[PDB]
Parts: sequence; structure tokens; C-alpha cells
Amino acid sequence: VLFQGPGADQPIDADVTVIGSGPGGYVAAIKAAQLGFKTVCIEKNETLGGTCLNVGCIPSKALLNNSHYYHMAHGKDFASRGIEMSEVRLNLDKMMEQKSTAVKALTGGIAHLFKQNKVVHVNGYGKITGKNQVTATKADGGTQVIDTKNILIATGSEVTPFPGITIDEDTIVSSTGALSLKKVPEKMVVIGAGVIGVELGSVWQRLGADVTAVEFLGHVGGVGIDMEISKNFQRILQKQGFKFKLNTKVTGATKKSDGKIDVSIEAASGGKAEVITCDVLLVCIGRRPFTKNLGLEELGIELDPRGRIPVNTRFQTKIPNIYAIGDVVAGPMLAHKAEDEGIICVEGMAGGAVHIDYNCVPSVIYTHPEVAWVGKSEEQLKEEGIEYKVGKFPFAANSRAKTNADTDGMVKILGQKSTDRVLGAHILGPGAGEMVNEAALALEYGASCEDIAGVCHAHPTLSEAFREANLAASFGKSINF
Amino acid sequence: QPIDADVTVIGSGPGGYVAAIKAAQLGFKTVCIEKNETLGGTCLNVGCIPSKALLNNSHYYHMAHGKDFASRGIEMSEVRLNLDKMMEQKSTAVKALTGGIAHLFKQNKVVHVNGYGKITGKNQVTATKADGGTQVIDTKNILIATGSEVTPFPGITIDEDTIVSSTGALSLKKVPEKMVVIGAGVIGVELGSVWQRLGADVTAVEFLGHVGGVGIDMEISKNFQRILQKQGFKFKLNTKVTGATKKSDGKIDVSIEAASGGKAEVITCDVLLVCIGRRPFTKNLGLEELGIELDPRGRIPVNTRFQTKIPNIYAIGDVVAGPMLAHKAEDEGIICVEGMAGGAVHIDYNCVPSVIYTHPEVAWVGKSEEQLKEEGIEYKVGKFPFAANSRAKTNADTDGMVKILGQKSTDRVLGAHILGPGAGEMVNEAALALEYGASCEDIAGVCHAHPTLSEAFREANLAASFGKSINF
Ligand SMILES: Cc1cc2nc3c(=O)[nH]c(=O)nc-3n(C[C@H](O)[C@H](O)[C@H](O)COP(=O)(O)OP(=O)(O)OC[C@H]3O[C@@H](n4cnc5c(N)ncnc54)[C@H](O)[C@@H]3O)c2cc1C
Ligand SMILES: Cc1cc2nc3c(=O)[nH]c(=O)nc-3n(C[C@H](O)[C@H](O)[C@H](O)COP(=O)(O)OP(=O)(O)OC[C@H]3O[C@@H](n4cnc5c(N)ncnc54)[C@H](O)[C@@H]3O)c2cc1C
Repeated sequence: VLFQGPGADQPIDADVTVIGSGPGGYVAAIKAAQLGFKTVCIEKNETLGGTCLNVGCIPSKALLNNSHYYHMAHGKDFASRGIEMSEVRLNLDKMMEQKSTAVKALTGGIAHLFKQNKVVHVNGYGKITGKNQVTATKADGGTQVIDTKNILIATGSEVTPFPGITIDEDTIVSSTGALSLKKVPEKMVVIGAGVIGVELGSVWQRLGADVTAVEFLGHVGGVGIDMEISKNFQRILQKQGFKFKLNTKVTGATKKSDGKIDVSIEAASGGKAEVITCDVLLVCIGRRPFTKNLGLEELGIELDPRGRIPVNTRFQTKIPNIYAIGDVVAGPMLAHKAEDEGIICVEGMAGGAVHIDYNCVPSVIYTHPEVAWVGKSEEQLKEEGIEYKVGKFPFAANSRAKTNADTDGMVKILGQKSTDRVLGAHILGPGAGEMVNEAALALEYGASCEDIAGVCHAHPTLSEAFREANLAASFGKSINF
Repeated sequence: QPIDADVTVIGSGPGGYVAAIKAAQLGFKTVCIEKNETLGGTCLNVGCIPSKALLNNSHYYHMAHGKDFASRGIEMSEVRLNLDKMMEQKSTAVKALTGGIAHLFKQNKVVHVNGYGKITGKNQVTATKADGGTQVIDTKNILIATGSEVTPFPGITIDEDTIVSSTGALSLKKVPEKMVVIGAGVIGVELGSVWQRLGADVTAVEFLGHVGGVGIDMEISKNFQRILQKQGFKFKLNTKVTGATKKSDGKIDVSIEAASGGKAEVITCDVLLVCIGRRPFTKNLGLEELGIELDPRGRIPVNTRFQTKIPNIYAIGDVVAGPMLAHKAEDEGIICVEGMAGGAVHIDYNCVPSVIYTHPEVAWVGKSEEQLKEEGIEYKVGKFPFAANSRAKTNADTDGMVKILGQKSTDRVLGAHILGPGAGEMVNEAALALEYGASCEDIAGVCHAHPTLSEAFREANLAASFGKSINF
């Protein structure tokens, strides 16, 4: 009953039909059921959980964690603590096994949560075949009709191809291939110095690869990152051994008879042609919304120029019982962003209020040091003409960071010049990813720098650097720097 | 000859040194007197900093020497402990941070006077240096920040050789074969776990029925103890120590019995760590001559501006009531000197977090289930296990849970209790929530980054507010 795979082809009735089981879709489906909707979730892949669980956040963070520890043991860190080892060897098969075990446990966990919440899981390719109808086509050629009051499109994203360079997941890989390399490549080129490219580059650099990322724009870490943070981050990564060719375009790549790859590059504006050689080429120039063969054209739901489905503040498409959330709509392509939109979307279906402040959605890069930010960058505040002040506190002056010999970076707080309102929080250093959620909570309430400075933060913690940067922004001066 | 000052701070621990810096930043001509050879007090020199350094280093030793790294494909043939080097890393951190305080004093024009400070008049402090030389400070206000000392165990003499306080245990020269810990509070569990990881056979003996000290939630404490026992840390709860004998062969015979009486036995160890408590330190400060009486536990009573009964003489930190924690002392110091300058003075001690830096960590803020039951408060519970958290699962580090206690009628968060990875950092988001009077629904609606451990905090609040989390 709760699983409808090949051979289960009876017609189904539902209140809410969710197409896709990524962070947006599977959370929307659970919550819709908890709200009392008869809920169906359609997924074409053999496991639930979408991009993030299967080929995304989860496997990448596992390899970031394990490769950091390899670096701690293999490099200078453990020796400096009196932990003396004869020979530190990499067993990549086992490291990859730890990654795969986490993914399996969590995709099985979604299946369990669907059963616990009475979500009907239809395994098949969903196509919208009427304003109130979704048809799922299964692996055996069977079809199953779902008559449904509401439809929630959560069909996610795909890798953006690079014209003329064919990803084969062998020597020319997407993030998916790069998460499962069978051996550490001697040299790797990464096209795109965005979040995903920097994370995957750092993983393989730690494990022994010579890594260069080639990026068309003039900074690392993607859109909206604060420029000071990005420059300092880049400098720290270069000191680790991660090389960057910014303001550079790739014009082509050739797989050679010796098995290596020649990548032709030039200045982004033109000139300075060069060739660089690698063993593995990772193509991560972007990701884009996935709506293939969903029936949107026949419904009249037109896409925006970038392939996104336009929606209103309730996440309704122009057809008011058909909704869309997550990577298939505008906004940052992030798992927690998709999840939050899914929840508020189905809460709205049930009569509740619908509101999300995208100024309060954090971004995180899970390198070491981590990078995390929420709210506005300095460049954004300048663009918008908003007057602001700055407080900074370096982790070199934080007691927890210093005691652990882990002192890269700073916290930077941007406050409104006259009102002391926190406008943005930018963290470069240990624990940034966890710390930014304290900032997100402050932004929710419209808190001031003075507010945060008055909160008693535990000593010794990295979070004290966040407190002190807010004190500096509010009073002009921190205590410990 | 005499120094003239607006504010004279006696003691340079977390309360005093922060108070001195802030007072100078507010425009007070400020003096800080310290009797010890370095600044930073108990926390920097024999407290938080060396203890967290050995906790970090011993945890990493455990990961390399045990099963954890091998399961990640990080294969090492022989993992050996160099305790001398581990202690050097600890000492290097302490040295750097105590030097940082001296630099900050210079940066902020805080005059550092080295000596034993005695209040010798309502407006005068005299510092006596080790050779008997004196420095008199004539001062408008005096801020007592003289801190704490170890609480002795009657009949057992700590000598920092085989019977140690936390100070001796932070600098043992070799791993003891067998160590007994008197007191399973925060300090004892931390230092016991350090030495257990490094190879010692460790038993903590505790008079009461739970570990982790006053105010810890009982469910959290029981689950925490279960995890530590699985690691190899042994506990004798509901057990009293009646005496300890230093033997001719250098070992220690410890006599114990059931806390209520009966079941006498003797256990033998190489090192006995005595950590039953800490107590305020005011010795030879001149309080009796001024007429400043102590409360029955030795604390200086103060008003909400931290004034003693002599209103230009103040006290903050471990020498006054409230939780004996570094961040508590620092906040009291800051607001005390802000008050001297005319500003508002508020601290909500229900919003002061506690952290135990074991692995797993423990951290909490607000009220325990037991405190709410005592006070007659009607509440609801939300729980979320780290086994269901994506970041924890991805790191293969899934012990524990977040437990949220909410008010039934208003949905206000009354308490947050975390057992597991990242608890110490996570509790600061919880302290912000309590300071702001957040509801469980508030936190559940805040977009937390995915995957982060903090999502367990979000989900436990969702469970308390709505009745059900998403991922469990
Ligand atoms: C390498 C990598 C690392 C990342 N790391 C992070 C990170 O640390 N943090 C973060 O927040 N984000 C991260 N992301 C991004 C994150 O994975 C996405 O933002 C998120 O998965 C989007 O969720 P979604 O539910 O919108 O879409 P998706 O996760 O893409 O899920 C869509 C699902 O719908 C299914 N589907 C599509 N069409 C149909 C159809 N017609 N019928 C049936 N099923 C269909 C697909 O098979 C898929 O399972 C990362 C991404 C990558 C690639
Ligand atoms: C092993 C251990 C671990 C700890 N870990 C933590 C932790 O992780 N987190 C936490 O929050 N707390 C921790 N604490 C508690 C923390 O150390 C104290 O709460 C904090 O140090 C109190 O600060 P204070 O400024 O009030 O006093 P203290 O730090 O005790 O400083 C008092 C100072 O005054 C000096 N002094 C006293 N009398 C005079 C005098 N007459 N003249 C001159 N100088 C004088 C002393 O020499 C000392 O330097 C720990 C304590 C111990 C023992």
C-alpha cells in the first residue's frame, strides 16, 4: 500500500502529490502527511533523498571530514600533540566505504520516515497529465494515475554541462564522479571555483592530488560571498597547496593517448593562451533546474530564462493548485532552502501563513577552515546604498581556537550605522557552519549587535569570537583583541 | 609614590582582567593587581585552558590509537603517546594566552601591579610583593575579583604528588596505572576522561547519585554516564570516601562506603584526584577590618550593581554567588564597570550556559526537568537523537540527543539540554534563544544550514512545539 513500484498500477487518490524526494520534496511530503493530507511522493531514482543525500551534501561532507582527519594524522598536527605514528597510509576504498555507509543509512531512513508517516511512495517518473492528475511511468513500462487536489513540483537540479567537454565520469567527471574516484589523481583540474568545486578540490588536495581550480570570475566561493572573506579564504587555501587561476576561461579539453587531459585556457577577457595538463578533470561550473518531461509546456507553465518555474509567495505556479519549491525555483540552490520552502508551502496548503526571509538563509563551505555567512555582504550593502559599520574578531585571539592550534580566519559583523541592527554575519574559520545558525536566529528577531554582545556565551568556545565581533561593531572595541 | 586610580581590580582571572580592560575602555584610570607570576587566574593557568587542551589532545590520541581512524581508511602501524610533548602543547597554549592578557593590558593602558593586594582603607589598596616591598594605590573604587581555590577534603591532605587537585592532575609526568577521582562533577569527569583515554584505569567515586554536578538534567546525566562507562570510565555513585592513606610504597589506600552507610571497602591507586568542589578565595584581603562579612559559604554578598555594603567596593566572579564559571565572571565584570559608569546592569543567570568538554560533550542552559517539577511549572518535552542528524551520521559520531523543555501555555523555551557532538558550541545558540525569550516554534522556523548538528536543536524545538519532528 505505502510502496507503489513496478506492477502496482491501480489508480490512486491524494490530497497532495509531491514529485521528487530531495530535501524539498521528502520533507514537504512528511509534513503534509503530519498536517493530515493524504500524501503521495513520486521518485524516479532507486533511492529517496535526491541530490543532497545521494550525490551531494552527504557524501561530500563525509569525504571532507575524513580527508581533514587524514591531513591531521599525516601532516604536522598530530605530532605536535604527542601522538607519534610510524607510517600514515591512505586506504581510499575504506574511506569511500565510510562515505557509502552514511548515504545508505540516511536514504533508508527516509524510507522509514515515509512509512512511519503513511506517505505513499510511488517509484516512477511523474508527469503532470492534467490540472489534477499525475501519471507515473515505471521501470517496466507500466503507468499509474494519481488523481490529486494539489501538486507540488520538487524535481530539483542537474549538473550544468560545459559545451564541447563531455562528462563521462571516468577521467572527465562531474561532482558525482569526483565523489567516487578509485584512486587519488596525481593532478586534477577543477573548472569552477564555486562552493562545490572548492570543497571537492580540497578533498583531493588533502589526499595527495595536485589541484588547480580555473574560474571565469574574479573570486572563489560563488555568488554573494563577501569579497574580503573570499580573498582571505583563497589565500588560506593557496597556503594549503590549492592553486587558483581566476579571471580565466576554459576553451576546450582533449583526452590524450597517455590517458591524461590537456585543458586549453586563456584570460577571461582574451589572450594569454595556455595549456594545463591533468589526470582527472572535474567540471563544476554550475547546476540548473530539472523539469524534463514534466508536462509544463502542455499545462502552459512557462519557465524563466534560467529554467526556473516562476512561483508566488505561496509557491503557487500560475496554475493555483500546482506548486513548486527548491532547486527548481529561484533563490539559492541549497538543501535547507528547499526544505524550508517545502514546509511553508504545505503549511500554506493547510491554511497557514507563508513567509520566508531569504535574507536569513545561511550559506556554508565545509572546507577547513569553514566559511559561512548569512544576510548581506559589504558589496551588497554598498550596492543598496545602506550605511553600515564593521566589527571583526580574529580566531587567533579566541581561546578555544588557540588552545586547539586552529586559528585561521575571523568573524566579521556588518551593522547598520545608526541603528546597530545586524545586517550580515560572515565567518571564516573553525566551526563556521554551526556558528552561522546563531546568526540566523539573531537575524530572525531583527537583533542588534548590542543584543548579541549581551548574550552570555560559554567560555572557551569559538562562539565567543562571534560575540566579540558584535561587541566591536556595537561599542567600537572588543575585549580580547 | 602612591598610584592614584579610578578603579583598582584585585585579581586577573576572567572576571578581573576583563573588568580591568573594560573599565579602561570606559575611560577609568585602571589598575589590576595580581599576586601570581602570570595573569589570567584559575581559568588560564590551572583551569579551563589546560583542561581543554588535554581533552582535545587525548581525544585525538584515542581516535588514532583506537578504532576510529582505521574505520575512515586512515591506517597507522604504531600509535604511541609522547606525554611530554602532549603536555608541551598544553603549556604552549597557556603561555600564549597569558602573554596575550599582558599585551591587552598594555594596549588598553591598564596598569599591572604584581603583588598580594590588601584593602587598607575605604579608598586604598596596598600590594605587597614577594620581597616585602609595597605599592600603595589610592583609588575611588575597588573591584574584588579574587576568585576561587580548591575545596579541601577533610582528613585528606593534597600534596600535588600522589594526592592531587585539578592542578596536579593537569601536569602528571606519567600516565598513572590506576587513578581514583573523588567527585564526579564537571572537573572530575573531564580530568578522569583525559587520563582514562591515555591508558589509566580510572574510577570516579561520587557521594550523590548522578554525574556532572549541580543542575544537570537527570536524563542527560544518566545517558552521559552510560556512554562514559562504555568507554571504560568506571563510577561508584552513592559512595562516600572516609579517608585515604599515603603508603610507604608510594601508593594510596582509599576507604569508601555506601553514601548512606555500610559496605566498607578499600581500593588502592597510584594517584588520587580530589575534586569535590571549589570555594571563594578572600584570604587576607582586609574584609574583616572593613566590616565586610561573608555569607555562610564564604561568598561576598553584593547588590545588583555588584557593590558590597561599602558602595565603592565591589565584587564579581567566583567570589560571589552564582555559577562558578569563567563566562559568568567575565559578564559580571563587564556589567559591574558599565554600572560604575552609570549604565544599566542586568544578568539573567538562567541564561548562563554550562559545558562539559568530554567526548561526547554536554551542554545546557535554563532549567532541568527536575527544576521545573520542583517549581511546579507545567511543561512539554521535545527530543531529537543525533543518530537521526545528517551531519552527525555523516561524521559517524552519533551519540546522544537534544532535549527541549517548553512552557505548556506559552510555548516559551524553558531549558535546552544537549548530549553529543558539538554541544559546547550549540548551547550558545540556545543561550541567545533564552535571552530573547524565544518560543520553541520560533526556533523550529529558523532556517538552519543543512547538514549541521544544530538541525538537531531545530528539530527538538519542532517536536516540543508541534508534537513531531520531521526526521525522527
Ligand atoms: C556535490 C554537491 C554538494 C552539495 N552540498 C550541499 C551542502 O553542503 N549544503 C546544501 O545546503 N546544499 C548542498 N548541495 C545542494 C543540494 O544538494 C540541493 O540544493 C538540494 O538537493 C536541492 O533539493 P531539491 O529537493 O530541490 O532537489 P533534488 O535534491 O535535486 O531532488 C530532486 C529529486 O526529484 C527527482 N525527480 C526529478 N524529476 C522527477 C520526475 N519527473 N518524477 C519523479 N522524480 C523526479 C530526482 O530524481 C531527485 O531525486 C550540494 C550539491 C552538490 C551537487
Ligand atoms: C580544572 C578547571 C577547569 C575549569 N574549566 C572551566 C571551563 O571549561 N569553563 C568555565 O567557564 N569555567 C571553568 N572553570 C572555572 C573557572 O576557572 C572559574 O570560574 C574562573 O576562573 C573564575 O574567574 P575569577 O576571575 O572569578 O577568578 P580566578 O580565575 O580564580 O582568578 C582570581 C585571581 O585573583 C588572584 N588573587 C586572589 N587574591 C588576590 C590578592 N589578594 N591579591 C592579588 N591577586 C589575588 C589569584 O591569584 C587569581 O589569579 C574551571 C576550573 C578548573 C579548576
